[PDB]
Amino acid sequence: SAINVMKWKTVSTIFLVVVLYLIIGATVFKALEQPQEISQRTTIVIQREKFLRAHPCDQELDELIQQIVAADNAGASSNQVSHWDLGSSFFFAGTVITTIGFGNISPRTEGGKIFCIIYALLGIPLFGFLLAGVGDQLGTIFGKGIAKVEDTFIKSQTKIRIISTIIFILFGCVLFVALPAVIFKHIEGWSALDAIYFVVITLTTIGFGDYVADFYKPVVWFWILVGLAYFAAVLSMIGDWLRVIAKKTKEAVGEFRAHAAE
Amino acid sequence: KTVSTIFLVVVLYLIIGATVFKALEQPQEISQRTTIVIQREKFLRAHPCVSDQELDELIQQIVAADNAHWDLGSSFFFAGTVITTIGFGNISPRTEGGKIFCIIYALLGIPLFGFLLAGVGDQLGTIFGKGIAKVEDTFIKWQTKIRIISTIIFILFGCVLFVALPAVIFKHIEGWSALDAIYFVVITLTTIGFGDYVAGGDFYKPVVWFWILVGLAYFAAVLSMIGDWLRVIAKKTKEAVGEFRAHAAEWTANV
Ligand SMILES: CCCCCCCCCCC
Ligand SMILES: CCCCCCCCCCC
Ligand SMILES: CCCCCCCC
Ligand SMILES: CCCCCCCC
Ligand SMILES: CCCCCCCC
Ligand SMILES: [K+]
Ligand SMILES: [K+]
Ligand SMILES: [K+]
Ligand SMILES: [K+]
Ligand SMILES: [K+]
Ligand SMILES: [K+]
Repeated sequence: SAINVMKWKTVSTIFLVVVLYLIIGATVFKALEQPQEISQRTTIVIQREKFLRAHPCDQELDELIQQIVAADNAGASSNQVSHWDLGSSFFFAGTVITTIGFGNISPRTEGGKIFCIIYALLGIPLFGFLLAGVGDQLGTIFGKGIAKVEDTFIKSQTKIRIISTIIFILFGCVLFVALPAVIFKHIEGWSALDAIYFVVITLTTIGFGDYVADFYKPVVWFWILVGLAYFAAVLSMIGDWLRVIAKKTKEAVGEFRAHAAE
Repeated sequence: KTVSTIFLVVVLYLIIGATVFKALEQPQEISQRTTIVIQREKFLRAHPCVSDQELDELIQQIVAADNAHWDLGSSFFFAGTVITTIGFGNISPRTEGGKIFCIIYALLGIPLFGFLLAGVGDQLGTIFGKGIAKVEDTFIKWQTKIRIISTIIFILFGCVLFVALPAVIFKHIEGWSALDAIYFVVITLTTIGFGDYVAGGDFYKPVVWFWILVGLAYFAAVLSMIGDWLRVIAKKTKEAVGEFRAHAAEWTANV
């Protein structure tokens, strides 16, 4: 089991890198959010006691808020709109098989949960075959257009790969990031950032849910379908970049430690 | 193409799924929402002063307080959700810089985490590789069919270690139900992560993330096996329709 140690060595080193990466990330987020956290939560204590002494008609303001936060975990106008309607249950399933899972709508029935479990364990693999085919299809659609555009530059075989990938990322980021984010900004009424924030969080299959988007809805899911293929390639390229940088900082430390002051 | 045929299958699968969910949830939806109109008027009637005009104001500000933790630890767990693409959403950035950082952090963290999980998976797959090699030879001197006893051992033990036991731990600790625990486990380790249940809602919180790390490797294999069985069944039903359509009409020749 020689290489098995040569592997465990290499997983452990990656482990500590990720732990570092998270610690670095952890520090940066709480440095960027905890100020806004306190400002928003002192201004909520202001609004509490502004509504208390302006209506002393009281432990039970609380027992309203508990019932409103109990109305949080399910979403004039005493008649509301339907979450689980003909359409939102389709989009819900779409989030389940794509592993996005925004959580804006989630099952509360015990049977719905059990169904959601079985639906995912079968839907996630099934969707993978679709996305794999959609990705393969799109990658070969590119393959034709890139083969056309490279021969017009073969005025070396090696540096034209780089112009190629830049064409790829540029176009894709126009088609799959810029344009649908603009459409969301103009429709969902988001900011220039919240749109691009939504696009990434969705197509990176993270899906927090803080932002979630009858011709509009289908184009969104189909966008998600093809965009997930796009970031699949994008994230895959970034993984290669990292391997390059990782094993070329590995040679650079081998440089230093052998030279180690001349 | 074969992609178009798969496309329509998924569409059909979603339509089937769509119908089943709204049949399972929209009843509870209305029951919960008529009993909220009851509670609204019950609080209007019963507080002549907290009148109609003093209530929606508040609810909008409370649902604006739904919009919103961030301590030494929760920001670590947040980053853990970002690189694992789980993203429960229970805590999400509100600063414009935090969002921009979250974007850059994910585009770099997601690939980085994949290498870890790939190594953790490879490591765990070879740890089983030893234990399974020892349990198969005891069934050989006793073979294409021993593969099947093997995978059943795999799924059983893994479901015990990675699903049953940590769900029980959550049920005692987070005070969940027998289902909500297993519901949480799947939704987390299938990297879906709705957020309706989160173990984060100091010995406990590290073991959870490390559990997630290794469990994600487990369902990675599980979902991968399920993909193969689908590929089998898809190809087995492809031959079966070729069976029917030729035999259908072996008969059609006879006139
Ligand atoms: C507490 C009961 C939980 C039942 C879960 C059954 C899951 C069946 C999975 C079939 C693929
Ligand atoms: C619930 C059992 C059926 C699972 C899906 C079957 C997929 C068949 C694919 C045909 C190409
Ligand atoms: C953010 C840089 C991490 C460097 C890790 C050091 C191990 C070579
Ligand atoms: C199992 C539900 C879908 C069945 C489709 C059969 C493939 C043509
Ligand atoms: C305004 C944000 C631009 C997107 C950041 C890209 C980081 C590589
Ligand atoms: K994934
Ligand atoms: K999610
Ligand atoms: K995910
Ligand atoms: K939320
Ligand atoms: K997710
Ligand atoms: K979520």
